[PDB]
Amino acid sequence: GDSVEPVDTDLRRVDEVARSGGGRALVCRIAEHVQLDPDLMSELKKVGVVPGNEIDIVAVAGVNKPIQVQGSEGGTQLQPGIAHAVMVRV
Amino acid sequence: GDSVEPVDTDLRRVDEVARSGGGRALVCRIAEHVQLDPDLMSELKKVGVVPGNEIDIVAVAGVNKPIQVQGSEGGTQLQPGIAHAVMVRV
Amino acid sequence: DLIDTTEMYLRTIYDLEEEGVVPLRARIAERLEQSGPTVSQTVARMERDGLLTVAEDRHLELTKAGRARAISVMRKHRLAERLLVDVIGLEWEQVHLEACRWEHVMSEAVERKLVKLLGNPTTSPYGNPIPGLDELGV
Amino acid sequence: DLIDTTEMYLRTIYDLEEEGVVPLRARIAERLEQSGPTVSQTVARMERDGLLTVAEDRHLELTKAGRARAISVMRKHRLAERLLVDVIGLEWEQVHLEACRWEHVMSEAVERKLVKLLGNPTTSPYGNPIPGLDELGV
Amino acid sequence: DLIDTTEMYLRTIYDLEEEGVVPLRARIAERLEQSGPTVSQTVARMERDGLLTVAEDRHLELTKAGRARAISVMRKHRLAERLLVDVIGLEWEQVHLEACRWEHVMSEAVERKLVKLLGNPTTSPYGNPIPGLDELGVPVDTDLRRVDEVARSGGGRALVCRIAEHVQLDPDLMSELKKVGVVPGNEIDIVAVAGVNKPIQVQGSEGGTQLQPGIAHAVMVRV
Amino acid sequence: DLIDTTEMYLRTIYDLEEEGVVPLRARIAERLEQSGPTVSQTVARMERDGLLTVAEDRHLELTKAGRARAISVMRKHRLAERLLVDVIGLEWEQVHLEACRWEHVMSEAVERKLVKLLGNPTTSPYGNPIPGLDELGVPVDTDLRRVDEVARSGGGRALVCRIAEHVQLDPDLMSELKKVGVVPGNEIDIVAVAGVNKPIQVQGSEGGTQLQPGIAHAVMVRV
DNA sequence: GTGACTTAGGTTAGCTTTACCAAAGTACG
DNA sequence: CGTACTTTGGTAAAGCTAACCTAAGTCAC
Ligand SMILES: [Co+2]
Ligand SMILES: [Co+2]
Ligand SMILES: [Co+2]
Ligand SMILES: [Co+2]
Ligand SMILES: [Co+2]
Ligand SMILES: [Co+2]
Ligand SMILES: [Co+2]
Ligand SMILES: [Co+2]
Repeated sequence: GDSVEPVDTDLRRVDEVARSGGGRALVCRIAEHVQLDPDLMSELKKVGVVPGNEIDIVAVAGVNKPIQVQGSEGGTQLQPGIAHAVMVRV
Repeated sequence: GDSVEPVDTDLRRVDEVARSGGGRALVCRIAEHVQLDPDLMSELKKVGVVPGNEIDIVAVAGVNKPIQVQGSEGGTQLQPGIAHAVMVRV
Repeated sequence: DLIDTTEMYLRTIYDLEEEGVVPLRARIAERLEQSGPTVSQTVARMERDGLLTVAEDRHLELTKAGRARAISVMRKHRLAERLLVDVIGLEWEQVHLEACRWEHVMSEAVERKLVKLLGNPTTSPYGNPIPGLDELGV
Repeated sequence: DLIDTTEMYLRTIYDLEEEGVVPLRARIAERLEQSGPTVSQTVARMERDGLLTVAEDRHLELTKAGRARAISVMRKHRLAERLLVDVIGLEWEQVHLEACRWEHVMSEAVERKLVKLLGNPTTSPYGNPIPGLDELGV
Repeated sequence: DLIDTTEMYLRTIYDLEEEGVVPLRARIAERLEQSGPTVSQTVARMERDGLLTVAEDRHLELTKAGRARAISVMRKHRLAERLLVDVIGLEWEQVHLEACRWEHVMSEAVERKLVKLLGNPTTSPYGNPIPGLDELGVPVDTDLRRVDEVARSGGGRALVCRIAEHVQLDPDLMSELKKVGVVPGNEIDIVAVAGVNKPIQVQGSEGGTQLQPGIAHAVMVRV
Repeated sequence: DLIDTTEMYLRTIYDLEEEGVVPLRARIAERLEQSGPTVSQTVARMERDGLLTVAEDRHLELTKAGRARAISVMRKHRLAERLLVDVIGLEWEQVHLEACRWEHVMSEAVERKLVKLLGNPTTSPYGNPIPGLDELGVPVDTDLRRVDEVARSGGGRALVCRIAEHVQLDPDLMSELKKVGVVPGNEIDIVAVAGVNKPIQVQGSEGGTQLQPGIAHAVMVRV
């Protein structure tokens, strides 16, 4: 199942990329958990965290810290549970 | 089935004995339908229309006519439906 | 009121057979004091469960299972009546009305104890033969 | 509210597996906003019906039958999201909430029509792969 | 099964009004295939919540809140039927059964998008008017007569206009109607019958078929 | 099954009072083996008819009419148990089960005759006081202690006085108690236990056996 | 013109499972 | 001390069959 065990093994979670030391990444998947908050989804579309758009993931240190991301049209703070639920290609 | 088809083939219904020209008869069976009326059963015991007692059945003519009977301690008027439900040996 | 509807329909058909009356649904309505539609509906439920069949001339015929159950209820009835007269000493005129209810809650275990107690009775206090004594094994 | 309780427990376990989260009853309580006792009782019912099992470490494993049904719900969800975005033009942020309900009433007959209509989609508008397209026969 | 009991009780009452049948609980029992006691206990629950009232003759009246909710469900149903026929291309006989479930999960937001997409539709694929389009923010049919009444009045030729929700519930019948050509916008020859509760014969463009009294009563034509 | 649901709910509430257990609807559910919703809907039906009331702590209180009816059924039960033992001669373990049905069909008229026949009995064959004898027309029990509590307080020898209706429902258990000699008017040795929810060991005249916490709570003795 | 039964639309009682809740306690790390 | 789950006793909604009713109509003789 490409859903749970992706065929593209270079798919990584925004929170794991952030803790690894940030990087420029292509947005691929937004999990169903993230989609459940309409206000957040509006904010993700506005700044440009949507599938097919490149984003900059700012390096973070420690667990339970918000992950700062920069999109094509602004930046936004992702909660660990949200950042975990967004998958990217670096 | 002694209940529905009596082994003693000479058992007759009080109404049939009355219509055929009365006679002296031993009371044998009082059906469940008769027992349902307590006031009647009291009257049948008082006058002596009870199993093991001889009664006199008065001759009657026509259907739907009450059958007069004489017991050891008085007489009483049986409705056709009641008279039918009492069986005797002549 | 009836305690058990099924048992009272069966025994009512058994009564009508003993009295040589043609057991129609109309006769049950009269004797159990229920409306015609109620009796039709209940008889249909009892037909569905294979306790009786409605003939072409519309008289109700008990099946093997229906007759067996009817005999069981009547046997309990007439043993209860014997206990109620010969042992308990309830008044002669009231005993049937009591047995009308007791006939639905009596086990075959008690029936066999009552047979020993009453000295193998073959008739009710009202002279009606006790059926299905073979089926108890007594 | 959930439309179908069983299907939302199955898909919620499926979601947690996609997110690499350990599917405990605690996670279902949080995400479907139901009390712990409710979730334990419903999971127990779904275990009785053979849709999932509770392991020694207490994480919920979908059975063969449970995974088959979870895949069916999710496939309907992500085909609905595509119809809602690509064809109907519902706002990007409102589409999941709509698909959250549509996923419970969509036939496999409509799924096959949507596959033709949308030009064999392999992902949702949010980039999530559509599972169980094999099972439709497309 | 019903997905939403309340909405389907409201929509069954609406269907019966549209078909000129007296909405008794006995109708809801027959149509939704539920026990009398279940219908009474659910109608009692809806009476408590002020969605309907039970009159003295025991016919069901929709309240202002009830009629509003009934129209809302029925609007979703027929916009759903339009979407499935016009855009998705679901087979004619399968559409109502699908729409029967969809009418309970569609948002007013989606209805608005569907009105734009489908070009402000006024009728279902089965010729039934779509109500409550005013609530979203978006014809004299007194000349229509029922196939049963037309047949009982001597029959003749007629244009098919509406097939009721009642009739749409049977996929095999709807497949038969389509093949013989008893569909909205097609002509039919209704054969004359004298007896009530007798099946009416009708001749379409590609053959003819038998309609049961309750089916024929639920098909409306113009002669 | 219950023959009379109302009478069995009333008698279950009475049983729980005699055993010093708080009468909750949950107790009726597990004892009469019915669902929670059944018990609530039936207790609601009996509240309406003024046979009981549900308190704030949700414990069931019998009204004057409810308590009267409860006593009436419990009187018929224990007179029936006496008749089946003293006169008919039904086996000790089968008597309660029979009486469970008889208590619902017996008239006051028959009760009066049974009082005379049985010699004004005051206790059932299981040592339980027969109540409501005043209504027909006809001892300090504070020194009694429960076998579970006797064991939890150190155990010791005790005389069996009562076996509650609860215990009598299991014929196989009653057969065991009879063979071991744990019956009214027999001495037993209760072995000591420390914790609640622990099975109590008891030694009779012809052996010994294990009692579950709920069974041991329902057996009362004099030490 | 009855006596017998049916059609049509109810009712109450007495059951069920599903799917929600809160308070308080347990098991464990 | 926090997390996960259990125990205990509820709830409302949505279904069931059995067993009763009345009003009106049919049906054979
Ligand atoms: Co009798
Ligand atoms: Co009886
Ligand atoms: Co989604
Ligand atoms: Co959903
Ligand atoms: Co439709
Ligand atoms: Co529907
Ligand atoms: Co007892
Ligand atoms: Co009982």
